[PDB]
Amino acid sequence: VKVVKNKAYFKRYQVKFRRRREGKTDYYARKRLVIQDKNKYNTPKYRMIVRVTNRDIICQIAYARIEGDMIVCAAYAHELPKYGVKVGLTNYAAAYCTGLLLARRLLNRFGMDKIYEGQVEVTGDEYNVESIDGQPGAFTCYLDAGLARTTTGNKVFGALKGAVDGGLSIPHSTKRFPGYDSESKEFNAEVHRKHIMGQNVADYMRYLMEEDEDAYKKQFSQYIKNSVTPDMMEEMYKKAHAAIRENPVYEKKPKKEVKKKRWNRPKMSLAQKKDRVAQKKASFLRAQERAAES
Amino acid sequence: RRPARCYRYCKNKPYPKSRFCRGVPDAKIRIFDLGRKKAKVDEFPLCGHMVSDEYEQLSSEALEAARICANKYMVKSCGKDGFHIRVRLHPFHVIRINKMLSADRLQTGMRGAFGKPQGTVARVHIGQVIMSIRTKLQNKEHVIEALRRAKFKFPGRQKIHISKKWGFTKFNADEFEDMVAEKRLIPDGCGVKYIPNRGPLDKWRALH
Amino acid sequence: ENPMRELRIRKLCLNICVGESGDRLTRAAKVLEQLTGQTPVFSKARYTVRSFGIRRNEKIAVHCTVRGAKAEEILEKGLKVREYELRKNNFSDTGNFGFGIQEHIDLGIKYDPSIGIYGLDFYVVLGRPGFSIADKKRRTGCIGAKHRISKEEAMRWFQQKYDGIILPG
Amino acid sequence: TNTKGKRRGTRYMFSRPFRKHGVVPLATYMRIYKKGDIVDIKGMGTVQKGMPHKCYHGKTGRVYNVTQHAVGIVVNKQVKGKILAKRINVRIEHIKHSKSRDSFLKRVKENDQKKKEAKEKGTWVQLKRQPAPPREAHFVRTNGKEPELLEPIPYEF
Amino acid sequence: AKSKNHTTHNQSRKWHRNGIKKPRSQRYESLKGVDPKFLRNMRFAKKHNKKGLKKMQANNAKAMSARA
RNA sequence: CCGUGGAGCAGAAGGGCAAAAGCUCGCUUGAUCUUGAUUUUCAGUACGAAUACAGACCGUGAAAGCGGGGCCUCACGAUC
RNA sequence: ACGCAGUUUUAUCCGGUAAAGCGAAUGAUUAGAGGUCUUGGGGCCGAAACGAUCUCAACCUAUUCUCAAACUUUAAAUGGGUAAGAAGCCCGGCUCGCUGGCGUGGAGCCGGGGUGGAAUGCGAGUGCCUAGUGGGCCACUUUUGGUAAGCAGAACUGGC
RNA sequence: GUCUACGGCCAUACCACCCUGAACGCGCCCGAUCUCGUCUGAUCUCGGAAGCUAAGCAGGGUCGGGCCUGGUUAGUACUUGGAUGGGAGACCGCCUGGGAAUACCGGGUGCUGUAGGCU
Ligand SMILES: [Mg+2]
Ligand SMILES: [Mg+2]
Ligand SMILES: [Mg+2]
Ligand SMILES: [Mg+2]
Ligand SMILES: [Mg+2]
Ligand SMILES: [Mg+2]
Ligand SMILES: [Mg+2]
Ligand SMILES: [Mg+2]
Ligand SMILES: [Mg+2]
Ligand SMILES: [Mg+2]
Ligand SMILES: [Mg+2]
Ligand SMILES: [Mg+2]
Ligand SMILES: [Mg+2]
Ligand SMILES: [Mg+2]
Ligand SMILES: [Mg+2]
Ligand SMILES: [Mg+2]
Ligand SMILES: [Mg+2]
Ligand SMILES: [Mg+2]
Ligand SMILES: [Mg+2]
Ligand SMILES: [Mg+2]
Ligand SMILES: [Mg+2]
Ligand SMILES: [Mg+2]
Repeated sequence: VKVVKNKAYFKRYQVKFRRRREGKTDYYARKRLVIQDKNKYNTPKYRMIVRVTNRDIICQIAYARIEGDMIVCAAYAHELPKYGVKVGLTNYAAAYCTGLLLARRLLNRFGMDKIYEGQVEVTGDEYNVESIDGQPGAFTCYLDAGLARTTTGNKVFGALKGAVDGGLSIPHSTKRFPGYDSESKEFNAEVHRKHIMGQNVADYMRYLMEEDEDAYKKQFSQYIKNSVTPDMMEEMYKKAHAAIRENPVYEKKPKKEVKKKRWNRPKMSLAQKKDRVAQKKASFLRAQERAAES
Repeated sequence: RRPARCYRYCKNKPYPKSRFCRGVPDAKIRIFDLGRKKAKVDEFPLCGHMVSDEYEQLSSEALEAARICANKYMVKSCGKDGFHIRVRLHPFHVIRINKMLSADRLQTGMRGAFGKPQGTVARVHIGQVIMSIRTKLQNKEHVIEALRRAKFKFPGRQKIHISKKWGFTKFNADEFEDMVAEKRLIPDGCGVKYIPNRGPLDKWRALH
Repeated sequence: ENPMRELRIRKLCLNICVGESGDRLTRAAKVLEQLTGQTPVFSKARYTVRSFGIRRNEKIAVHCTVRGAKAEEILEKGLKVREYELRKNNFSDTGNFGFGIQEHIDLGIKYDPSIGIYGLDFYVVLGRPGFSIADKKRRTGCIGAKHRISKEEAMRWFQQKYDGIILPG
Repeated sequence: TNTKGKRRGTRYMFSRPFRKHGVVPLATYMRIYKKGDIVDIKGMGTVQKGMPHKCYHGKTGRVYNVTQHAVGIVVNKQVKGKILAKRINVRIEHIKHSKSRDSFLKRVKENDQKKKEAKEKGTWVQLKRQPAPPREAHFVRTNGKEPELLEPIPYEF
Repeated sequence: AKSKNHTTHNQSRKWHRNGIKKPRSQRYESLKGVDPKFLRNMRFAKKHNKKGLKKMQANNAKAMSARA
């Protein structure tokens, strides 16, 4: 009596798209990130995909082909305890750290480590990579922020700054890095340098240790249950960038079987389904006979 | 009212009462069922229907006269509510009239010659049923005589068939009582609802 | 014996529909400012009418959304005024309700002769943890069937907390 | 008097057919168009910038020019008393390859491999395409059962 | 004063007298209308072909003649 | 809460569009200068409209790009 | 053997008409059955009461009969374009201010290597000058206006 | 036998409801001092990790609705070409070739690429 339900709605319904129903892309920006202009005919346009997830950030470089996307090089946030970043897996320091790791790993795969050193002393400047004549050209790549909103302080820009100091020629404007004053249009390099080296959580740990030890034992428990103190953080990432820039080689795991198959129910067959139907017939007929009499 | 000899064989494209006509008067017929409208299915076993042989047009006034003649012969023959008659064919084509003397030469010639809408006719394909009368088994001669008396009042030549199907439905009269008695066909007023067995099981559980 | 599935006050909606714009509307916004401790947000009309005198893009009403501690406090004041007695048809079928009050100084704020007396509409939605899927940008899905709130669950929660009276008449 | 402007006979032709409305899939974009390819032209109503015309729908031509995000085609169009090779500039969204030329390139590569193996081993492989020959004198089987007898059926209505 | 306005009768039989042949299409098609950036490339490409293509191609012709 | 266009896109209809071509907001003048090619009407002349480029100087965006008027099909005019 | 074709085949695309469809969107439209939310309206228990009940309409559910030049999921036959090789393959190298992780891509140029690549028929290509013509009609089939015409107006092919 | 990130085909992969999910992983979740943005830390942004698979998600099921495919429909409706064929006309039958759709009935209900990880 309420509405007219829905019957031809299904017969006329278009699905949106496979990635769009899950909600992971938009295609209105992918149709301008992916597609290479036809004057170059083969030379792919490299996308730096940086995805923020709870407990883990993902830095990948991919490109596009008609069979699918081909990922050249990938670096993940949980690899950093092998490099000496024990905890802090999703901070802005881990963003800069993973970008630096990804740039060093790509340049180590292509063999262009010794040239294009980029930046060693972390300053947070507008350091754009110049190509060197008489040498192979610099790797050029373009960001994908994804569905996440580009706001000053989004750590996809921290991953960008990590890759840029690693030595990837990525075009960027400075006004979305954190520490940028929004009213007065100047940019401060020292604030962004402090934010890369991670003295924000240093100040917030000192703030919690002054104000309330209840919250300091509420969060930061994994910090104190291995070790974190602010001077050790500010020297820790300083150690960690050199530890990455000396050995980015990534030692692949042995994977292996050593496992017992069996987790998930397979598809039951036609005859078994039809005999389920037959038992559902026979039991209801038996009930109709018996309980109506008794 | 122009003679129906000229408004005959389907020459022009179908021109329905629609968004573009906007000035066609009402059709002549308005009701379509005359007998026991609320008759259930087993109350009338057989049906005789009227098959067109030619490809032509039929006018709404002709349908109006024919259903009245068949109705009158039925209610004089086998009593009120001893029949259920249905005109299966509806008029939707709209014919045009370009009328003149609007007696002198001096109005216009054939200059503006898209005619005004005259009225409504019904288009017929060969082998399409005009009327269907569902009655008892005893009323077989009365159906034949009634559709004979309507045959003179339609134009052209068309024949009269006595159906193999039970009721107005599309199922065989031989298979019908043998198959409604147990399983599939549930009666629904004058109609008959078919059931497949590829439904949810709630239909079969609500049955039996 | 149920894992982390708790009915909690998701947000609390506060509405004042003044018939006109200007002075009385501004004083109504001042009322909601004194209740919430935050500035209200205005409303308007897509189409006017001229029968009761509203025009297009006239600032007709004010409202506010209050979340958390102040929300449960102002809900406490509302049930304190209406004596915990809410009728059954005050609940919607989808699990949320609204009850409303007149005489805005029943809640416990000093009256000024400058402002006046307004009729204040309270609307409560109910929330379980997990409802914040449908609002966020990136991954959005249907909420599901067993997780959503029913008429019965809402009225039993209002029987449990605040000791409400249900009034089936 | 037929109001001779662009795109007038196209209530159906530039339409996206059914259960395919929406964004353009990207495999149409990510294809390689070299000078000398053979392409089909098909209208897409979703991209309204560079639709060719209503004349060139379905016509199959040769590629001769490539720009940033379009392509120039040469298409044999018939006008009044003679056919002409015109030069159109069409965006990429309306274009796909003809599979005919790729099938012919597979024919050519099979012919070259058979030619090399034939010159190797002295075999005469007959690498032309022969059209459908008449049926050879085969030999049917009627074991066990007499042939089924068919007759025309009596009329009923 | 009325005349037959437009028709296309007796037109195909006129068109197929001399024959509706194709537009010839000779080798090395006309190169106008192509991308000016590509054309600016190909002109310097051709003249520097004819400039520097003497010595190393003569060496490679001698080398391929020595091989075969 | 449901809601595959049942709305809106200035207008006559048709086509197309749903993290959009719709609504709101922030910046803005690419509605700028210039040579050509091509389509459309077609005699394979023109005006008009349009397509794809090229070179400046810019706007925007983090960036990829987008933009040289209106989401597309009409909105306009030789010699002297 | 060059080349060509009012032709067929072999592939490969394109269309939205004939037909069909409405229990698929839009538009019209016939009739029955089921259901109890919503009223207004009739009747009844009654001081009155969504106090209870019967009825009506509307509504919804599955059905049913008929349709569409300015509707359509589907979708013919006839038809339109392209391809069926030396201007093509394959190898090797040079040049580029274009492109750019890369001696990378793409074009051009050079040298080398192997023509037997559907059926059928035929000689083709090309230039100049220019007469007459710019009042048409009929026939099969498809079709628009009209009651219709030896009427007016179109399409394909032939004829006069 | 699986998931994550990016995808290609764009419903065989949707929608409704009910079951099950060990390890990683995605999440849900706990808070606003910095970067950020709102009436509102609900959304967006940011430091985490006490809990939780209840939900999303992933697998399975529904004589499920829809989709795809295959029979029946049906050599039927139509149709290239032809006849000094029938017929008053309407149209219909034949030779030549090609050949469709709904109700009806049966079957299925994702396949994959690149990089990474758990049994
Ligand atoms: Mg975006
Ligand atoms: Mg008379
Ligand atoms: Mg003339
Ligand atoms: Mg929703
Ligand atoms: Mg429209
Ligand atoms: Mg947008
Ligand atoms: Mg430019
Ligand atoms: Mg048409
Ligand atoms: Mg038809
Ligand atoms: Mg002369
Ligand atoms: Mg002349
Ligand atoms: Mg003359
Ligand atoms: Mg015929
Ligand atoms: Mg004539
Ligand atoms: Mg005449
Ligand atoms: Mg704050
Ligand atoms: Mg702020
Ligand atoms: Mg929160
Ligand atoms: Mg879950
Ligand atoms: Mg569960
Ligand atoms: Mg099914
Ligand atoms: Mg499933």
